[PDB]
Amino acid sequence: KNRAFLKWAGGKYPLLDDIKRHLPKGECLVEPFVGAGSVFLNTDFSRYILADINSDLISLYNIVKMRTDEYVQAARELFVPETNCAEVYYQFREEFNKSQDPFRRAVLFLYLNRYGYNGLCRYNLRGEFNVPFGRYKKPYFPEAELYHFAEKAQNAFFYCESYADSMARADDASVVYCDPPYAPLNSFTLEQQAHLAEIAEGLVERHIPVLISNHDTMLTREWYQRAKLHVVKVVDELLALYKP
Amino acid sequence: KNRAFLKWAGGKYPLLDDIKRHLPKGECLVEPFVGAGSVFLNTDFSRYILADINSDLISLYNIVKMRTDEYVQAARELFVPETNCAEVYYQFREEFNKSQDPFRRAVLFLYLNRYGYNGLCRYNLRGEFNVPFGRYKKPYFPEAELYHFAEKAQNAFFYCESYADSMARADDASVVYCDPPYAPLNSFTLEQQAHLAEIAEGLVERHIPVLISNHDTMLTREWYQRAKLHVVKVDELLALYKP
Amino acid sequence: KNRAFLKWAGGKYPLLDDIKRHLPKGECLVEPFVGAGSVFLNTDFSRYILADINSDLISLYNIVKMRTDEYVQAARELFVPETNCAEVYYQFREEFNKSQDPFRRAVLFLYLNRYGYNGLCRYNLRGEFNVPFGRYKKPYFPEAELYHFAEKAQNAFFYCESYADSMARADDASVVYCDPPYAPLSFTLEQQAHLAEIAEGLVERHIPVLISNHDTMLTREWYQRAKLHVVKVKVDELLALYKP
Ligand SMILES: Nc1ncnc2c1ncn2[C@@H]1O[C@H](CSCC[C@H](N)C(=O)O)[C@@H](O)[C@H]1O
Ligand SMILES: Nc1ncnc2c1ncn2[C@@H]1O[C@H](CSCC[C@H](N)C(=O)O)[C@@H](O)[C@H]1O
Ligand SMILES: Nc1ncnc2c1ncn2[C@@H]1O[C@H](CSCC[C@H](N)C(=O)O)[C@@H](O)[C@H]1O
Repeated sequence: KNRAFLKWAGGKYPLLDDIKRHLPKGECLVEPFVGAGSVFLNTDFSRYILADINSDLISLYNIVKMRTDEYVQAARELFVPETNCAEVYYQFREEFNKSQDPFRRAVLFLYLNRYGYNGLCRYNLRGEFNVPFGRYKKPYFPEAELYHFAEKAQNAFFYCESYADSMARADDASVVYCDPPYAPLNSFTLEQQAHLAEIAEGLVERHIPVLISNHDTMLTREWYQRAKLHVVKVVDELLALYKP
Repeated sequence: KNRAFLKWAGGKYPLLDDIKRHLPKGECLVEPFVGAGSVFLNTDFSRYILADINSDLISLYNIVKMRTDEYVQAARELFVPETNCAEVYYQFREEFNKSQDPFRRAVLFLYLNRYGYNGLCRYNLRGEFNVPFGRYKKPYFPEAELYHFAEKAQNAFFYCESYADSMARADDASVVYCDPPYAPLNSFTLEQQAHLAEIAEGLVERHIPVLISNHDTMLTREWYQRAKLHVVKVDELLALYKP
Repeated sequence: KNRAFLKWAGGKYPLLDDIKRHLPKGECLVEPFVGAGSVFLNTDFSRYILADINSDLISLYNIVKMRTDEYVQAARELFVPETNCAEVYYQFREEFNKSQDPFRRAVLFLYLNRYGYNGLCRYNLRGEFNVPFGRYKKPYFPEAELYHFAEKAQNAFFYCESYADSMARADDASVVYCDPPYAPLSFTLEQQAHLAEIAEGLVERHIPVLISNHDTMLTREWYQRAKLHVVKVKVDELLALYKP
């Protein structure tokens, strides 16, 4: 099994097997909430459409696709012992928030993800990345995974848009996997969660298959009441499959 | 220990021994929050006055008291195995929300109680019953429990009304047992939690005993400060107002 | 190892070994958030400035310091078995709340602190003390501890004032220890950050400061200019040293 090069909350690595079991075949996989890309990186679709609301993420991805070697050589130079400290971290974090260059931004982004508190990605109300230092053993520079993602990106387009736009690019030959921010037990609202299910209803009536993952709750069974439901163990994870 | 025909969040099943230990005796038991009825179903008072804000609940109870066999027969049909899928569950939920007939509504309500997610009873802002499909393997039709509930209902009056009005019907022959929605750690507010205690204080002075049951917290010991308190095993508390 | 005569939420008795290890040396110790006084009672500074927002508390401490025998004598009357019941508890609480007499108030206040639900000190919107009866076995009367407190108070001033005013009293020969009300898992987030900003001002004038709090994202954020140490035992605690 291939690992993602970012640490990402909701990273769906711990349950590929369950997803792969239930995820139908097609020519093209559309992921409206790509995040770290673990589904993408452990399937064999002919092509991929991959999207996210997070503009820094998509921009990193385009860079990794188109400037692989340039990027990896630059990003390795921050994974040295001199940098594992609060003083350097806040220095890098301020550079990132002030920089207007996409490439240097993306070099810093990977450092921020591997050196900051729990690999979180967060922003204050001014749009500034605002995760503090994570105080870590020795962070792993993920070279192998970066090369694996670049190689694999040659069959993908990445877009920065909301789930309703990227789900509209799906067609007769596509499959759609949705992994939205989890339901509760700013950000992503209950209206959108219900909207997501509705869009999925539209796609299955057009013979496009859709699979959604989420927690198992009263609200998730309400929204996905038209899918086939599968419960999965670890609270409980739900998989909702709309097969035409 | 006799069981309730309804699954009901709350439900005093594992507290029964302690409640009965402290619950004084008399002609008549008033329960302003009857819910599923476990205290009713497990005591031997000569008479009961039973009340709840929930009018689907109370209307069901009046039907089970007045038209028992008719009710059992029509409810049992909803439990054949053809009804145990999502399409049917949603169709029945919709049928229930559109119906204006109390008797049909009471039949459908038992289905939804026993087929819906965790046995919840919840309504959206438009007033529609909104609990989703529970996907249980084989729900139990509670036929013995229904007949038991109806035999006992013959000495009971049921009212759909808020706690102050049901608590006013108590007299010197009554005992009053309160099982309000739990204190925390359009729902039932803190103003209402304190109002309940204050109504109790009034009753114990007219010589009518009251037992109230709740979580054990800083706020509940404050509200119930003028009662004898018993702790029980989050902890439970029983507030007893003895004349 | 000396105990505080008051039961006090977030009392620092369990954490003393960690605090002494990290707490620098000097002539004076300023506590902006003294509460029950554990650090005061278990250190050896030549003098002390001790402050809190709670005016019942500071008033009490001036009375224990200045009228010791008379206080211990009268407080003692209240710890008999006739007083360990609800009816009397509620009667005293009302007396406390109605009283205009600092001495009598200080006397009821210890009784309330020890017969009260969890040793809490809380007030309603009307400013009345509102903790209910705590149904305890038999409460310890804190005799020896009172005397230790008064003896040790001879080298202390007490002020009822907010943390920014007490911290302004520190000088070159001072060391500051802050134990603010805890961060989340009433003292506002803006106040939390202000405290760290004042600590930065102080370190810059060559005055050490040490802060105690939960280990969380926010505390790491606020204390980002301090050498951090993580303490074990329940959610995990942080100690933030600002050294010259
Ligand atoms: N309205 C929206 N439209 C598209 N993406 C959104 C969105 N709101 C939040 N997101 C994104 O949805 C993602 C959810 S986390 C998904 C993780 C992914 N399955 C993996 O394997 O790593 C986040 O990246 C977040 O940025
Ligand atoms: N204002 C009110 N007056 C009378 N009954 C009420 C009421 N509010 C709620 N109820 C009813 O009180 C009952 C609660 S029964 C269970 C109580 C339990 N301690 C818990 O919180 O889970 C239900 O029947 C509910 O419908
Ligand atoms: N704005 C403020 N300024 C100073 N003190 C404050 C404050 N707000 C709250 N406090 C106080 O800060 C205290 C935190 S508890 C401190 C406990 C103490 N370290 C011990 O060993 O017992 C509380 O007593 C509370 O009254």
